[PDB]
Amino acid sequence: QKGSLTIQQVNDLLDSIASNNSAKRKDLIKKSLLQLITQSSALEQKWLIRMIIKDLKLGVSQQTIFSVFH
DNA sequence: AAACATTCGTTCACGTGAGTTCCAGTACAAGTCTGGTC
Repeated sequence: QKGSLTIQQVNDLLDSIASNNSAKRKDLIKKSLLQLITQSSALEQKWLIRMIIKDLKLGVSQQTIFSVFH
């Protein structure tokens, strides 16, 4: 029900997965995905899946997000 | 002295133009779904 992974750890795992895909290492990417699954909740894993697919369906335009940021 | 008109004077109903609120329709930007090839 409660996860324990921080944003920095998630970003590091995602970068490791990207390098693994570029490095032709299936075992390492599988291990990273297993760690992500075992150290996250249902909602966290759903959001991770959405981010991986690169389709969040937030409903807020990119320009609105950028304007809010600056 | 009585009747008519006239007049006339009024006032009420109806019609037209300008300001305000609301909503339908249109233009533009972005998200989202989908097509094929190497």
